[PDB]
Amino acid sequence: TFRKSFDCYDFYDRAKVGEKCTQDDWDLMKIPMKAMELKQKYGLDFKGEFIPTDKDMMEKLFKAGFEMLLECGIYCTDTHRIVKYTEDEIWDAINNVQKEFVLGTGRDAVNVRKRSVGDKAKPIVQGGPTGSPISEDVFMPVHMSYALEKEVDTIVNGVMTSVRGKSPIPKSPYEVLAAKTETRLIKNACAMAGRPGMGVXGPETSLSAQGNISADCTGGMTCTDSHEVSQLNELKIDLDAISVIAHYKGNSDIIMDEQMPIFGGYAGGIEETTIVDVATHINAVLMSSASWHLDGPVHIRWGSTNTRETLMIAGWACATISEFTDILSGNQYYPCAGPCTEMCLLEASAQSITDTASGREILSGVASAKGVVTDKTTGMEARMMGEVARATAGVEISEVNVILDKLVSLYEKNYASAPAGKTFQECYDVKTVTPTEEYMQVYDGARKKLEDLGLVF
Amino acid sequence: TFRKSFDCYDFYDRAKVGEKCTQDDWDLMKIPMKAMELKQKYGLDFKGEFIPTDKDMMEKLFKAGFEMLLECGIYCTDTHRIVKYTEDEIWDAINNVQKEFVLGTGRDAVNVRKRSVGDKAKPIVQGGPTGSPISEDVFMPVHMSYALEKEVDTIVNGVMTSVRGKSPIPKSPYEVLAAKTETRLIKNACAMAGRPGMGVXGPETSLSAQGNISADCTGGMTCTDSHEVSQLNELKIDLDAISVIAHYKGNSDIIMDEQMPIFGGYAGGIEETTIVDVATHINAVLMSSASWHLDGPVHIRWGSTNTRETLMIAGWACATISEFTDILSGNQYYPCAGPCTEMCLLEASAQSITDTASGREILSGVASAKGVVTDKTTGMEARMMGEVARATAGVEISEVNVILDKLVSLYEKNYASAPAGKTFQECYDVKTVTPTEEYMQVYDGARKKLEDLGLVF
Amino acid sequence: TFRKSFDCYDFYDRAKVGEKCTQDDWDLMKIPMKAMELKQKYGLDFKGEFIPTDKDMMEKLFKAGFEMLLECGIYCTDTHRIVKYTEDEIWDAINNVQKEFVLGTGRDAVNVRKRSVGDKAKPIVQGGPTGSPISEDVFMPVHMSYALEKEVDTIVNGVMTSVRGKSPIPKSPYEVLAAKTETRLIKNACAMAGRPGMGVXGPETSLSAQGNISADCTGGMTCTDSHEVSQLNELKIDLDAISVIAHYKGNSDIIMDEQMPIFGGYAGGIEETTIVDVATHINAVLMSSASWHLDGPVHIRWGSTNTRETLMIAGWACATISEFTDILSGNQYYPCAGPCTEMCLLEASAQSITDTASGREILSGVASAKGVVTDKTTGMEARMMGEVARATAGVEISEVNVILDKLVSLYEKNYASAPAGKTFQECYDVKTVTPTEEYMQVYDGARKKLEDLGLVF
Amino acid sequence: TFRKSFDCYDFYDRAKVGEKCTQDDWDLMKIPMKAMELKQKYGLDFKGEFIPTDKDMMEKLFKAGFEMLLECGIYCTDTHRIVKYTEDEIWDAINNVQKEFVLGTGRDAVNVRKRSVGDKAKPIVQGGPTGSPISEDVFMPVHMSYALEKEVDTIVNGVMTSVRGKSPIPKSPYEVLAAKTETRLIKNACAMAGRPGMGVXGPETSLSAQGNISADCTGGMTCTDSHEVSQLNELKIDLDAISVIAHYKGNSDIIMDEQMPIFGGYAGGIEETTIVDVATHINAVLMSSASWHLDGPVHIRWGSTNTRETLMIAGWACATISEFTDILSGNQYYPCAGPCTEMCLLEASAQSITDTASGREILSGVASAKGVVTDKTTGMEARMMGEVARATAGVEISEVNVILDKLVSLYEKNYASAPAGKTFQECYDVKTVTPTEEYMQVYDGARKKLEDLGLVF
Repeated sequence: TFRKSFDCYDFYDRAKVGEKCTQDDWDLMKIPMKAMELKQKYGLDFKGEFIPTDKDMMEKLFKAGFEMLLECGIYCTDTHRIVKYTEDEIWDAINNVQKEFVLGTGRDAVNVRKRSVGDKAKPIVQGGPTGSPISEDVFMPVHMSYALEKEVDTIVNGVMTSVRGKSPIPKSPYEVLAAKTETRLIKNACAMAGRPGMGVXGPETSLSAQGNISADCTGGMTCTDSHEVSQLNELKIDLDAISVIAHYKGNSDIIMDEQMPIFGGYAGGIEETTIVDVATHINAVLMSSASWHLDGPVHIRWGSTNTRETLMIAGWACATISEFTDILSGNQYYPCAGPCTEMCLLEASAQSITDTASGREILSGVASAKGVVTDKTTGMEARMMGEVARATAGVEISEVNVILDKLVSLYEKNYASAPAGKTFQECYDVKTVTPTEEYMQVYDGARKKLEDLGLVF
Repeated sequence: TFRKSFDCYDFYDRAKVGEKCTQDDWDLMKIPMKAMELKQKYGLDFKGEFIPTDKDMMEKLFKAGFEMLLECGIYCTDTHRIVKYTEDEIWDAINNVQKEFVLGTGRDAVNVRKRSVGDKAKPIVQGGPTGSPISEDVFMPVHMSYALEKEVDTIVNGVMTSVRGKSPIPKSPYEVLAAKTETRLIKNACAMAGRPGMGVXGPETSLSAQGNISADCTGGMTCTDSHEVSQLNELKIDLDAISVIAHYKGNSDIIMDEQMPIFGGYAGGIEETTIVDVATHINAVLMSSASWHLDGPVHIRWGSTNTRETLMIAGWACATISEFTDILSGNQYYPCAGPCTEMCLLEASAQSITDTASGREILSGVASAKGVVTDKTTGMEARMMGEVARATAGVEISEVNVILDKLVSLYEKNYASAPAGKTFQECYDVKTVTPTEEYMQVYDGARKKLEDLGLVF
Repeated sequence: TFRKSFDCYDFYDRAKVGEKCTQDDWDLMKIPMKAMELKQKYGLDFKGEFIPTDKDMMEKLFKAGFEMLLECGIYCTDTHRIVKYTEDEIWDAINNVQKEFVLGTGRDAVNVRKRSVGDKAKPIVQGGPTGSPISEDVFMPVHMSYALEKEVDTIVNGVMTSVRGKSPIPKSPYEVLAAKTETRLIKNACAMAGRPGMGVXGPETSLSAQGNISADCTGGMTCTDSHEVSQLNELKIDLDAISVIAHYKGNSDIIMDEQMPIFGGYAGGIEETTIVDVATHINAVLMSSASWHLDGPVHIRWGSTNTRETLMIAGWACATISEFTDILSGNQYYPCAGPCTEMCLLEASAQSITDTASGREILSGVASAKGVVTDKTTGMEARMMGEVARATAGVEISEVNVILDKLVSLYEKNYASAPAGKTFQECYDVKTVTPTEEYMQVYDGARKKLEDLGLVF
Repeated sequence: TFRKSFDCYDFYDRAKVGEKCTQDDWDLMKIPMKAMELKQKYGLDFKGEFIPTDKDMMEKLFKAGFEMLLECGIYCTDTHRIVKYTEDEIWDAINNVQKEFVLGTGRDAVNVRKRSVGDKAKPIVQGGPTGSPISEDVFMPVHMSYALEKEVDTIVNGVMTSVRGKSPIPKSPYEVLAAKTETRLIKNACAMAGRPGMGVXGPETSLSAQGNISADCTGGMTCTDSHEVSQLNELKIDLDAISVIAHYKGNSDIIMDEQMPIFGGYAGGIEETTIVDVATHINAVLMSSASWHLDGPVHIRWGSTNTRETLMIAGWACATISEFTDILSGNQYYPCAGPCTEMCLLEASAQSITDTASGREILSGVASAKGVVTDKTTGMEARMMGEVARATAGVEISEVNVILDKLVSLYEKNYASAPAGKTFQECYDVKTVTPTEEYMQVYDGARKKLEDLGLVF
């Protein structure tokens, strides 16, 4: 049996005396070799499906992911050493995951419970800038655009480009100020939308351990909000994250561990990246004591989470995790196109269909324009994400796979020419925080195309 | 109909003017006569089963238990009088029991909901010294050994052998100090294990009404913890308990009423003691306004809760209570053997199998070495209790009865020679609060034997 | 030096092994002998003064009181043993008393700070039934009559004659219910008077340790209220009080220790009883860890606190305690006459003059009709107590002594024929909680007599 | 006038673009040159006095300290640049300092208000290990030894040598665990001593910014506790401190800025080091937004705060700060000798006399054995610190200077041979947390010598 249930403290201990290894040995050899080995040994073949319907193949994928984590371990970037788990330690973690939890408070609180593949229940809609840069002068209005949408259940924080007119440079007092201020302003925005108790997910503006740790404060982040800790790529972590985890645990905070496996990255192709994805979903409840895990497979070239390959990775990973474990999870949205464009809405829709049908409990979006363009995220994208989730819930998986193939085909040949879209200030009337007629028309056009494909709103 | 829903105040009123009766008339005549009468009148025969599969027999057991309570009433030790209920008052209590509740707070909170016989859902694991005496200098470390186990959901408090180097003598200021300190230290231990919000069950160190009433305090016991009130043997109570109940109710505290029927005691044998057990489960929601009831059938000679007879009593009582009522319940663990011994683990395992399959919502253990030897309780026993519960959940009852017969046979001939075991300090590295390799090996050996019997972990 | 600062735990320890002694040996020998000895050794002679102006005599009184406590110790009624203090332990207590504190919360909170003899500052007016029996159906209205008076700062709780129509018998669940309910109802009354945050003093209805300990609860007593612990007569205590003290300390509650020395009692006459009074003021901060001490010298025959002798005892004790220590204190009011009578108002006035001029920080009244007649206490008596305190503040002590001699002479010959007065229901319009014109006229008459004596309102 | 009131954010801004300078240029040239220049320009000469009685000389010292800060600025170790203030910015800070504040909560809270030189009021006694290393297994008992002393008002935290048996290595998860655990355990200790609401000062175990920032937590440090930020030597700071300050401000925490100028250090001698001391008291309310400032002049060779030179530095700095500003301050205790030795008590006594008479509002001690020997700190040293403060309060300054000269002469020739003393476990009965008779005898001996010098307890 195991000595003790594994935690961040054991990780630190092992990271100091583990097997020495260069990062190149890890990225260019250990990880790709094992993923390649497991794919062939288990004969993994997704056969073009977005959501699996072959339980035998799913079970092999689960075993592959488990074995990947067990045999490789986790690389610590600060110590350049590898942390290894034992089989019994991994099972202790999987066998004792958080079953459910509540986000938010008061009338605005919501229950997060497990969803199965093709579940009739709708997933939780976590809407917001999704970590995208937002100008200080419109920080509240932008977030209000999500709180004002009944489709949205919780908020995923945007990043403050400045606080008191200064950049929140990591390890500067401005980073601490931004960490506390970010959620204080967002909850104020939610209150103005008549939903003071909405839960949030962050902290996003802070990047250092000290910055993230300062986020819990009166009026700001509290235990009923999702606290983010980020895993690196692939099966890798830094010590800052380990200390942040200790802090979240010590405050009884709901913990959201996230990992964004890269298709075409160190692991390799579709099946290989999915093996890694399953492994990181498991690592979330082991290393990070996560309450839930946020996925986000991204295309090495396009940098989007809704390409045919990344949707397949997410669909298989979640369906498998949902089938063999009780791990609560979600997926994050990175469309190529910007706001107020049909492509952006269709891209997010394809992912919402995939995430909903595959069994995700939480949908966290939408970081339009790949989340790197200031102010290019609005509540309209989250509204579509939510409506599509409602439409997808309960639909037969065979039908979903057909719809996805047709939908993805509508935009997968335009990644290089994805429309830049508009900023919040351009497609919304900032003063009243309402979308322009132009955006409403674009929304209708996209919705119509989805209906023609078979979706019933 | 009834005049008003029955409560502790009505009990006091009736206890002052009820039928006068000596305790011997109650213990040596009224109770044994009625149990004997009801067993024969309803033709109760468990036929060697640990968990019943005959609903007709179960219904007769329920009727017998109901009639036992209705015809006998409850003996008040302080007034030497009998309190009688009416049929309508008993039904009002049974028809309005607490459906579910939450224990603990923050990320560490857990939901307690009803479980049926053979339920696929796992019961709540309440781990701790289980009222056993613990040395002051290791009070926190010992409890930490349970909080560090992911298998454990809530903590059941141990007893402080001293506070500030003095015995917590009943009705002395030290008892009050211990009552408040006990949970304050335990929650501090839980915080050190990264689970600040774990719920607890107590107060254990205090024995008087004034001591128990002082336990609710800042940093200590709160409404999200289970508050203990103890019934006496059999169908008996003291006025101190009645005042404690009034206090718990007045603070909106979750109330845990407990009763430990004695096999071979005043009621008689197996079926007779089970009739009493059903009667006390019902009395819990009537006299104590209980949120849930904790059982604990004990062998008059061995003083253990896992003998063949006591397991049968618990299994039948719970299966029956689960079938005909919505009363939430749990069972407490008293193995003969001490920590770091295979017998202790096997004894607790047999009870975990019985409790899980019979429908218990909460498992409260483990008071190793019969809970009377200082420091002889560790988190390892709770880990086994939890793993076995997971393995038992969902298993066919016919298979469970077969496994139990084989398992109990492995130790039921060694009660008189049960190994004393070791103290926490002997089988754990106190500084890091981790089990020794010796204990881990013992654990593996016991687990292996359970697997050979058919359990799948 | 001392081993450790003395507390209730040390008291318990010593009470179990102290010198064995019968209560008669204590009451009829040890106490009277020492008081007699110290009076003569220090040549104490108050020469008819109510408030001392001779600092030399005051210093001797302080030394006498200190020596009384040091040489006699405290008799424990439950163990029939004597607890002895060392000189260094007593000084450690006196040298570290609470300097000030806040009662109540929000806008209604008040600061309690030290007052000197003849201080210009007005003492805190704690008004209420002062432990007198109040009918359940008018419990809130009666207390509202005090909260509605701007003269009143905090409330001193009355006793519920019944709760849910039943007597709060000690050690019954009704006592617990009354302990919590008492303050919950009183604070509700204060809220109806537009002062939700008024602090209170109790618990009064409960008599047992378990009853008093149950009083701290949501909506009821909290740390910003004065928590009562009662010393016995004379230099005596029971173990119940010791456990209650441990509870108050463990909850960070403001503690009010009280003692009511009896003139003509076991100690003897005026100077003798004052020596005991000084000794019990000191014992309050030693044995009870008191935040403040409530006095209440009472006449062995008349049972009142405003006789010439009892006023002199209180005046000298407080002036002396104020001069040589920083101990915060108050005095309680027990007039012979009942409500709506001129005598009652004049009796309370004489005590308010004495308490204010002698340096009391808190005035706790008024228990009209000696506090033993149901519903015979109203806010009008507290209004007079407050107005008189304002008028007395800052007045030259020589003038105060003259006024007191004249005032006490107006009623000291009518103790045996003191008017019974009226109940709240008779001298107030219960529906609007306002005094009758009859009472207002009586009040005016009494006020006029006080003005003729020299008081300026 | 100034652009805006100066804060940590402005500091960061200026530290990035300030004048480049090596640390040697700062320590070996800029600082010593300016201190030397100002000493001569203002003709500072303390003439052997511990506490000044020459207001003209004090005013020149204040001007010197102000000019030192204005002309030199503050060196930032991370950017190797100098931050400069304007005269108007410094005055804005001095003219708007915190007037008073409350530490702790409930009955145990205490008010911190300004004290003048020779003030009759006693300073606040902050007792504890004073940052000294304490073994994990006695962490609570050791702190309880201070809470049990009525002389102690608040607690100054010790350092955990281990948490869960592991060293709290900076930037490891163990540091975060220790930061939260430290105060949680200490407040638990205070609760066991019957003072749950005692305020504390920390966090001490954590050294990194992330570690210190994690200290605010439920059950741990809160806004009513003093939050420590440390200045470097001399007129120097690191960016970690700047971020910690932003965090404390963002949580509305009471901030305690500390600086320990070194006699014989970079500034030079007595007057030179005092000029720096005044400058850092001022910098506290400017750079750190301090609520109060903790001083601690230390001897470059002896490493103690109670040498003749360091006592003079503290006395003059505080008397001057008290005379010309409303800045609240305290001093920290580092005796050469260890616990249970007469020298340790006499050393701490000399500092308590100096601090009390010079006007300090808070006394923070005692870090016996120079605070570097595990477990060598006990509540007995804090008791002496408190008793001596009481004895010193109100004494004529001329008399104090005479007493100090005689007292310091009793040990200043034995620094090299200062007795090592004993650990808590050796001079206390750990189980009951009470001093041994041996320690009590040592205490009496030291007290007797102080009385012979003129102190009246």
